[PDB]
Amino acid sequence: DDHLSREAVVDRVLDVVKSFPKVDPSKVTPEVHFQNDLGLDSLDTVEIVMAIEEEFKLEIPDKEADKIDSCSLAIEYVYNHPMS
Amino acid sequence: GDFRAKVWSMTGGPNCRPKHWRRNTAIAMFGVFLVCIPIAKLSAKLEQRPHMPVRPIPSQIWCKNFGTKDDYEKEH
Amino acid sequence: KPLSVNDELMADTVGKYEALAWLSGGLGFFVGLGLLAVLNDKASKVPFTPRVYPYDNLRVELGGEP
Amino acid sequence: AAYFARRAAQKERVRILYRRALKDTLNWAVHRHIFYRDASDLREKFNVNQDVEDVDRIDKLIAHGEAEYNKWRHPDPYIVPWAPGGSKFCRNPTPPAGIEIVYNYGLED
Amino acid sequence: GITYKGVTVHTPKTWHTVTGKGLCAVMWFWILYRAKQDGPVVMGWRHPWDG
Amino acid sequence: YFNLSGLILCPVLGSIILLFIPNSRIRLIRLIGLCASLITFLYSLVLWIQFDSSTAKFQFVESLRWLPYENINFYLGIDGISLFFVILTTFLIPICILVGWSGMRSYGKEYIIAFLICEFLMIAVFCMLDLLLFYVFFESVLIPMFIIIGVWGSRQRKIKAAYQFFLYTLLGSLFMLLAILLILFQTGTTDLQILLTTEFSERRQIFLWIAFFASFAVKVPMVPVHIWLPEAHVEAPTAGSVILAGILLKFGTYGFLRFSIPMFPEATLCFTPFIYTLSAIAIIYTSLTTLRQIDLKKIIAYSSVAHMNLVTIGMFSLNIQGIGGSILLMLSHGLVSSALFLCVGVLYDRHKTRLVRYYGGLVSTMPNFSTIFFFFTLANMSLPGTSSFIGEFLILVGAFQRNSLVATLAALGMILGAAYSLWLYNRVVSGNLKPDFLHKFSDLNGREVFIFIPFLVGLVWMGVYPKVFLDCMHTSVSNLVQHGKFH
Amino acid sequence: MYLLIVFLPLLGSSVAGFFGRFLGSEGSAIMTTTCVSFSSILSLIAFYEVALGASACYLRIAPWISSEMFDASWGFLFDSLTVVMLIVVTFISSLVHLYSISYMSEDPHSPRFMCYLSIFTFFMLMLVTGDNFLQLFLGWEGVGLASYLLIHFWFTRLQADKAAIKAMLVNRVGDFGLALGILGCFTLFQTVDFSTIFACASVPRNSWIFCNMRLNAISLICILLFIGAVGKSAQIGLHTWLPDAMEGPTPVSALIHAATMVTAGVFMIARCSPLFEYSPTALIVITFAGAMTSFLAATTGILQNDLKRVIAYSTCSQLGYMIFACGISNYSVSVFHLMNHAFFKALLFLSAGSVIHAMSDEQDMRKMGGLASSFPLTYAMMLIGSLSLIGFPFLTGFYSKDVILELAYTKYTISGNFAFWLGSVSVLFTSYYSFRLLFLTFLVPTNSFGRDISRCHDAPIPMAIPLILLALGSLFVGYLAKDMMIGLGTNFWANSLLVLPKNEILAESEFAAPTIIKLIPILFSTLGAFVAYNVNLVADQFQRAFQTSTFCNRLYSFFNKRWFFDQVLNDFLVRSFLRFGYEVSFEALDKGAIEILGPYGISYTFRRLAERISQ
Amino acid sequence: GGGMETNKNKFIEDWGSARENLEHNFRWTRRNFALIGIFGIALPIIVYKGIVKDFHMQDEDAGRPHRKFL
Ligand SMILES: CCCCCCCCCCCCCCCCCC(=O)O[C@@H](COC(=O)CCCCCCCCCCCCCCC)COP(=O)(O)OCC[N+](C)(C)C
Ligand SMILES: CCCCCCCCCCCC(=O)SCCNC(=O)CCNC(=O)[C@H](O)C(C)(C)COP(=O)(O)O
Repeated sequence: DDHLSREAVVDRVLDVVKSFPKVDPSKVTPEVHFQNDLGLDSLDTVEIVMAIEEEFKLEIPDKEADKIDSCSLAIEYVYNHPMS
Repeated sequence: GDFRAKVWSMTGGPNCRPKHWRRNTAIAMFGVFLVCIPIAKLSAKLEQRPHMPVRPIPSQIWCKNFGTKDDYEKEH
Repeated sequence: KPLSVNDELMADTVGKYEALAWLSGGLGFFVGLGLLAVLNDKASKVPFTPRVYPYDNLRVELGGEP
Repeated sequence: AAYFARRAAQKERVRILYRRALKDTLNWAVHRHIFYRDASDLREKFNVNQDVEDVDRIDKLIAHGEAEYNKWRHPDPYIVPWAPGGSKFCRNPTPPAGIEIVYNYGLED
Repeated sequence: GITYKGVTVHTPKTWHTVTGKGLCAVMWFWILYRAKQDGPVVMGWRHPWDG
Repeated sequence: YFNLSGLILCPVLGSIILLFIPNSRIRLIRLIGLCASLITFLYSLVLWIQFDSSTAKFQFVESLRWLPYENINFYLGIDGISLFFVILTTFLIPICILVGWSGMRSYGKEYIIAFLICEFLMIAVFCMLDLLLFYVFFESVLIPMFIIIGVWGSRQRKIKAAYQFFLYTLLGSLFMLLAILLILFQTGTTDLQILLTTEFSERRQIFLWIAFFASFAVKVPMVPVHIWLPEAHVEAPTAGSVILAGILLKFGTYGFLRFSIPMFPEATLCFTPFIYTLSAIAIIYTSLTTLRQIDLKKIIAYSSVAHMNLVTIGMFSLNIQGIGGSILLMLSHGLVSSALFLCVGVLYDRHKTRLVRYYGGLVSTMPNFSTIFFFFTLANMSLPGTSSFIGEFLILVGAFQRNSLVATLAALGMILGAAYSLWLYNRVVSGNLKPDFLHKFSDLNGREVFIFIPFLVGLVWMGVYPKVFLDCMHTSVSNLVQHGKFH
Repeated sequence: MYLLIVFLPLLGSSVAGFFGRFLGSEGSAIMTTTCVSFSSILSLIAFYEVALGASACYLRIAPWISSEMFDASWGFLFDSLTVVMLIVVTFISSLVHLYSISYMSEDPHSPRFMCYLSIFTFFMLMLVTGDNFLQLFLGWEGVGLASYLLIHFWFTRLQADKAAIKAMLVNRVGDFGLALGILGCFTLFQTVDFSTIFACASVPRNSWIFCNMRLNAISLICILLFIGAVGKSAQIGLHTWLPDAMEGPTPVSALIHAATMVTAGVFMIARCSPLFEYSPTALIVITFAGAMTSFLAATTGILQNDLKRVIAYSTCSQLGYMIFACGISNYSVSVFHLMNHAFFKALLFLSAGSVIHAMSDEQDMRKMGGLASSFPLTYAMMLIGSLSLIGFPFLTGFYSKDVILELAYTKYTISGNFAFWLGSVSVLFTSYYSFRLLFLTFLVPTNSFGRDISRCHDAPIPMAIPLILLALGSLFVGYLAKDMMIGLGTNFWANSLLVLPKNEILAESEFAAPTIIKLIPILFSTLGAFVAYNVNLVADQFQRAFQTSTFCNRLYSFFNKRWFFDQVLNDFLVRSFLRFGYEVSFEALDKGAIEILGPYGISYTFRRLAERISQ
Repeated sequence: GGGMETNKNKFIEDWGSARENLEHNFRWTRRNFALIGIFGIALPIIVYKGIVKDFHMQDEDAGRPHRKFL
């Protein structure tokens, strides 16, 4: 009944992004850019955002779902949301 | 919230829990019991049973209108 | 943003007429099944004669003339 | 401006279409064991069309993709219960702030 | 409570499992016991005493 | 010995005493007005007690000469039909006085004086047994109501609404007065008991009946003339609407019961399909137009037209279920509708608005009001255990016996009546709050809680045991059912 | 002792709603639960005394409406039929009250919920124990008011308010039909009392003039009453309110819509049987409507994914079964199936609510799976309920549904064949979606989220005692009451139900038909279970057909969207009436047309006329 | 903000005023003429014929001649 701390969110989000086949889990900092630090396809960013969505059981409205292009933004969005 | 604690409602409001709900609960039973006595006494008086029961039923302890309307030809 | 004059009353994959056609087909299924039941004529295939009661089909006990 | 906006806007419409198609595909295939191949094929639909570079032919492809998705979409999608349009939405909402209640409103003199 | 990968599943208390198993066993035994008594009747193999 | 003289003189003394009191003494004016209204109400209640319910003759008759040859004179008397109307019109006045209790410092003595003159004029209307003087007090109500609408109106529209109401009432009144004059010249007198024993030639029944219908149908708005009621009703103070809907809408039906259904038994039968046609479409049209209204007081005002047109179906059925059950509906309507306008008046006094859009979520800030508002919502939608259902159902069984089709059409009235009645409650009470529009709230005070109490008690008492009211009328309504009949 | 049965829920509601601020969330629960439980035990003595002792009691308090002959007094009639409804309604109400103590443990406004439940129980008791047609109507409309109040118990939601208002509109059309029927009853017999009407229900053989038509007096009254029964029981004509009414709390679904207030129509038909028996034309309509409702609900409920909505269509199908069982003029079997269903459907709703509450209010079957090990008790309970519902042999649902089907077979008439066919196919469909609900929620590989599984807790004691009692009921009560209700020549009903000697086919239902007919429901249930298993547990998931076939997608939409009733009916009736309210009645009839010929539209020419007087 | 009076909105207030000032909004088009001549001139006639014929058929069933409802 208590919202999890930020570092607890960091653990789960970094685990989600680490558990991806195309990425290289050698260096995955919380401050990374999907299309600039990991070098991925444009589409697989959508898959990672989705997998984050069901992993925390929250529905991101489609408008700013694609705005999440960095691990930093994803953590902030899944933290400032109260119902998560 | 902060303002719903300043609103008086008969039901009690959200998450109502008075300090003495145990004592109030006991009183409410006794009040319901006291008002149920005249209803039971009234019911045992105005009730009619045209048919005698097959076996001795508990309602024969208080009710007395058993087999009374058998002469329906003189009803009003 | 002035409000609309009818601002007091406010299945997306179908239209009203297309869905009405679908409903009409669904109810025509029932109508056709009823017509088939009529065509079967189960009344003439009853395996027993109508039940006959004593004392002239219980005329007195059913409110008939004594 | 077209090289930065008229082309990049489609690069966002395609992301939106991919998201909606993936959610719909998960909705249709109830079991997780079956969703994997369906999603793989769904991305293979997009991954084969990456060879295009001229706007003269991509735009109608996006229009056709939206038309296709709009008719194979699930009639009853899945919504999180507390999300808008869900079942638990607005069940016991937090009361709005700034609302105050006054006492002794109507009192003579 | 057993954790496989982060997620944990709280083991149900003994009272719930015992009650569920008992009710299911009672249902099965009752079904078989009824099938023993009037099972032939519904199959049409034998009337109760009609014939 | 309580007679009709004292009941009528009490408002006279109340209005005279305040007439010569300095306006600086605001407290004394309110106390004396309220005391006079309460004394009149108790006088009416006592008059109920000593009311014989076995004779069709008019009771507590009083006479006062008007013309030198006693041709026309002040004949005051009550029967089983107009007794409850007198009780209601004396009971509603103290509530109206209590409505403007807080803001009375601005109205002054001319407010209570106007309401007491109103009570004086309405008591005599239900008690007059003379056709001409019934017209004199019938149209004497305009001046106090004209003053109430104009002087203490809400916006500048009060000039238009007062003009429209006054013009409609005048055009009905004089066309009725010509018929009254023709009756006086032919018969010789205007006494009701004499006019009920005089045979009218069949040709004169239609003309006189039409002329009487012209004035009465305006005050019981049928179809062509319910356009003055909404405007004049919305442009009225909170207590002003209670008088207009509580009593002023009961003149037309009472006029039909007293001077039309008996003086022309043959004409009434011929025009029965005409009344059924007008009332059936009025129930359908008005209960449907109510759905697309946005003003709080313009929705309930449209809930009265459907209810009052359901009454005229009952009266013209000419049986005990119909005529007898139509009286209970007006007593129920006089309490349910006037209580709803109190609920709207509660909302308007705090938040100076009436649009339903601004209101919502009051269930979380005004719970006592929501409980009281919901109860009168149930009564307005004809729920059993309420006084409206008894009248509504008795009218239906009284019209089905005469015409099954008109009882079917009138039965859709409760279908539509239950539609907007609950849909309004959902908008106003249930839902989420809107702090952008309005944010300060206050539930019912001591006055509002106490004011609604007699309405709550008097609505279920008539709804679960209407035998108290019914048994006082059957001797009087049965003699009304047959007048020309002798078999 | 019999007035206490009716008025204990009223007193409990009047205490918990007027003085709930002093009792809190616990005292308000205790008052209502204790009052309803005492009413339940009093109903148990009432069953031991009236139904088993064969001595009915008639109790009149005071006259309510006294016109010249429109007498509808405050009378209570306890006969064999009434007592069965008492021991069903009050027992289910007490169990739901006990269930809601733990269900509404975190909701803020628990006392008002219990007050609403108690007032609903009081209205249902007034309905069942009604001596007149008006007290019956009083309960018949109070039950609708209580359901409306309970459906939007969460007033903040918008869907709840829409569902509640739709339910009120449908019940209002039903009430209009019932009111017309009651008006017809008084016009013939000049009474509304049940005893006089049922005594004089055979003599009248005249014809009326109804709405420019010459019809039969009894047939018209029976049809009008059946209109009201359709309105309340969610039959073919008016049923869309029931699936939408699931927006309320789960205990509201379990009591308000499963056991009671949907069986109100069946109870009214069964009670008015001494009147419906003399209008053979109405029985055909009843049979057709029941068969259509059963088949339509069975077809609609096979593709729903919401856990609560699937069960609502099961309730609709069972009510259709009861309706055309009444249509074969066999009311004993109808009441037997009513009492049977009020056990294994209340159990189903309670177990589904126990699953939903523990799953963080997750209602979609696509997002639950593998809950059998986690929820042992509730899985077993839903297994028992589903097996009873499908009609597993030698179980509560087997002693009534099979009898109804074989009775429909032996009704050798045009109407009977249609009902038999639809009720036979509905068995297969019912088995299919019941087993799909069981499979998806409990036995398929897990499809839920990590958070829902982590926060799991089985039903505590207050939510388990009513479950266990309902399980024992759904196990044994059907067998126990099989002999007394649907036996041969049984006198349990006494004069409660009348079946004319001509239309009595109960004896031939047992030994006049091939044994294959008595085994059709079991074979169809097995086929449906096999189909559900082969489409859910193990399958290649050929859903690609739903993504490549245009007809398949539209066919899937047809069953999912309630046969396109809500969409079509809205656009063609509700929207049309909303336009009929403004665009004509308000826009043209009374807007300016009266004004232009009135006092100021053109009558203001006096300004252009008085000013000319200077000439 | 120490006032209970509503913060009225220009859009809502203007919309309500327009919806209440509809008296002066006729153009006397064919739609209004047809609408008032059908749903205000024909439906009352149909209903009146319905009640009159219902009375006539009630009269003929009892054998009594028709009543002159004029
Ligand atoms: C008239 C014949 C039929 C009678 C049917 C009665 C059915 C109940 C009718 C009234 C129900 C109340 C609905 C209107 C009020 C809506 C809810 C409300 O606000 O009421 C208050 C007051 O509580 C009540 O609802 C009291 C009314 C119901 C209890 C009294 C009923 C007594 C028994 C019914 C009548 C007895 C005879 C019935 C048979 C003729 C409860 O507030 P809370 O639950 O605490 O939550 C609100 C949030 N906040 C606190 C912040 C404001
Ligand atoms: C319910 C129905 C389910 C869905 C059914 C299928 C719906 C869609 C069917 C049609 C799909 C298509 O082929 S059309 C969608 C894609 N069409 C193309 O032509 C891709 C060309 N590439 C690009 O646009 C960019 O490179 C970009 C992709 C942004 C990568 O960003 P980067 O520049 O960084 O690499």
